[PDB]
Amino acid sequence: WYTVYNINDPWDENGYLVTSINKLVYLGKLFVTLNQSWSKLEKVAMSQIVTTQNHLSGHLRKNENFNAVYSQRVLQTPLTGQRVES
Amino acid sequence: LIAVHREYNEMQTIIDELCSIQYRDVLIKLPDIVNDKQSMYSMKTACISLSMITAMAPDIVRTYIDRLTLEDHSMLLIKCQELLSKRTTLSTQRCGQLHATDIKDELKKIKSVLTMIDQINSLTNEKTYFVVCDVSADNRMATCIYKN
Repeated sequence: WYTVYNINDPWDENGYLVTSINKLVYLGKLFVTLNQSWSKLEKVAMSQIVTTQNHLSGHLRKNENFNAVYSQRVLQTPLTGQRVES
Repeated sequence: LIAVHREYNEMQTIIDELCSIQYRDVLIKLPDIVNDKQSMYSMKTACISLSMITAMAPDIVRTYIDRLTLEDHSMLLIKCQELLSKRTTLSTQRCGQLHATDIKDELKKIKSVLTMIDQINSLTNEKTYFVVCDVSADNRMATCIYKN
């Protein structure tokens, strides 16, 4: 949930030029900030899911029932963040 | 321009003050102007050019009045302050005072303002027929080097 602030129109030191340059700087910083924060959170979520798969699988590995090994295979399917919805 | 403003005795109150002029200690006057429409065409083009001077006047110029009133101060300057105080029938103040390198547009506008001024001058200006070089001591005959 992000909001672009605004450039106050009545007061400015130079006009169209410096307000465009300040808008360009603020928008480039906002763009790279939001993309880095998104990539940070997606890398966090994928790291935690790949971490919990191993601790899940090692504890489910021992038993030999068919429902057990089917749960092992379903929960040992590999995941990417683009494969996670299905 | 004033006899367009149709009046009774105000035409007279204007004319008797106006017409008698003094140049080089000499009083002259020109009577009986029936104010035909032939002056109205020569006045319409002055009206056109004043409209265009207004519309193409830059932001530096009307600012330059107020800025020089704040920087310098003079009685002579005051006379112009008295005209701008006596008529305030426009009052449309502009927004920006930054002048952030609009300088080619400023040149273009100032060239236009000067050219409209040249048009009004070409109205009011009559052709030089003679150029004096040598004058008699009587101021009765004088030599010129130019014939229309």
